[PDB]
Amino acid sequence: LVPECFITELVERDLKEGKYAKLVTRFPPEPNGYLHIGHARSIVLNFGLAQDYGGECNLRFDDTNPETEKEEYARAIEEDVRWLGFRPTRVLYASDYFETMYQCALVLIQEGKAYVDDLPEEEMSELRAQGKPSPYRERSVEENLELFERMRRGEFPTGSRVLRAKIDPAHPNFKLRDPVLYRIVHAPHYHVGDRWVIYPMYDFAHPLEDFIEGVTHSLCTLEFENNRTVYDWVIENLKGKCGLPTSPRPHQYEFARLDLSHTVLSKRKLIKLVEGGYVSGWDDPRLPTLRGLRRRGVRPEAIVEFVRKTGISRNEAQIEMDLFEEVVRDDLNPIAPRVLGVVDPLKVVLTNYEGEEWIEAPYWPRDIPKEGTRPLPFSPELYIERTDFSLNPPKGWKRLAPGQRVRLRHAYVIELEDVVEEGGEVRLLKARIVTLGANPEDGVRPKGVIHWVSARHALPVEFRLYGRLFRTKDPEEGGDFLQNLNPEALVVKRGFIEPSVAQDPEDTRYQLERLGYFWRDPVDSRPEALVMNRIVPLK
Ligand SMILES: [Cl-]
Ligand SMILES: [Cl-]
Ligand SMILES: [Cl-]
Ligand SMILES: [Cl-]
Repeated sequence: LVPECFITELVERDLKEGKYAKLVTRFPPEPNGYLHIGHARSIVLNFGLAQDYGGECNLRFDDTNPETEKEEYARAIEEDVRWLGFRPTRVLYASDYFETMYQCALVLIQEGKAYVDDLPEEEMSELRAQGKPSPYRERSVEENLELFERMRRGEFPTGSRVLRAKIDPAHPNFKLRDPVLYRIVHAPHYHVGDRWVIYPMYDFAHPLEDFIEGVTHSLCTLEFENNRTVYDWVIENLKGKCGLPTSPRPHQYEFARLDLSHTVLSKRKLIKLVEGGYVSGWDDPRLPTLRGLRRRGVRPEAIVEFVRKTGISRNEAQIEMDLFEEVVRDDLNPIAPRVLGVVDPLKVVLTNYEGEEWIEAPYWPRDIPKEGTRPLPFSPELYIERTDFSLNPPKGWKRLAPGQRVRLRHAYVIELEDVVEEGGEVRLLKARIVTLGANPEDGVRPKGVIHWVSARHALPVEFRLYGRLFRTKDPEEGGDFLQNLNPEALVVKRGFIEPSVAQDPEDTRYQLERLGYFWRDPVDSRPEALVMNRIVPLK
């Protein structure tokens, strides 16, 4: 479930040489937000690798920051992983490892390898900048334990003091100039309540949670390539202590962040969109949250395929939204039954037809190896798209117009008799059936086929037409990102659909001919007042 990549090569070489008995990976998101389509890459990579190689993968909540983290985000994270179809071997919480990380810390302090620092942020980084040592650096092992302990009791306030690793303040690598191991927050944790007041930094917690769980390959994105030298440091200096293995050890590997055109994934901006009412909420289908894509109608299978199709590499190349949209169409093609709806309704009267009939109509075209039919009703009163009639039609006009006849899909051929106007625009069409299952006798075929419904049987529907969220490929770095929003991101139209849809399961996903793929919005739709999101348009 992962194409051969630079990683798949390296896992095989390790397993085959018995460096690790099993592959163990993890997906380790912070529970402070909802997952987007980017996180899908890490999900499929890390979980697929497990099943691909009969290994294990931990769903771990890297919950080291009490300010922002909430249990509902961790509920949601698991809902979104399981929804893409992956079965965590284990669901863990880094926070449940805090006692071990703390004890590890004590060991670093004992061994003259950490120290407590009183200087505030600004001065601390201006000294790093100068490669100078904090004056507090060379404190006695004793002094450090005593103050760390006071830190733990909560005697000092938020920010006031940290523990740093003593590596080298003048070090060629800036990340190694005594990085902060522990900070102070007087704030409760959603998982571990009010127990903790010192909390570890990412660069300390991650390797340790890695190590504790016996992760073998730790896969993360290229942002953390610079964080490798500190990761190694934690493991090497703590291996064999506090119940930890002496061997084997986890090793980090970086792959390329996904970057999707006409979309943004930077949490900061996503927050602006939501709180700004640019978007309705986090599961709004305009969003590339996994929440919103589920609601939009995209099948998890489409997302996993997309991720597998784009592959895994160091190719920072931004992916084009065409591509994603095309994998969705592709995914829906063989399983979305085809029906008729109208989105811009224009009424047509037939003067030479009376009564009703019901036409047997196939859900599936010649290409699809699925048979299946439905009763489709016809009457003297219909709606068509306003967009499929014209008084002044262009050269290649394949649709209805004052001379030109047209094929109602799965039914008769019609021609314009009369146009009825009001307010300088077109209000109704009077037309004439010519042809059911047969060409026109006189041989002048209709140049094209249009969809329709009987005004006499059609159900009303609120269609939500979702476009791409931005008109520019690179809103993320383009500068004015809100001035690049697409005003057609959502177009709400009130239309009609053939009544057959009422006898379907509510998660049925349709293609409405000549419009795109659609399904009932799972939140709002009610059978007595249908609401239908467009999943993706046609090509
Ligand atoms: Cl090693
Ligand atoms: Cl009648
Ligand atoms: Cl066909
Ligand atoms: Cl037809």
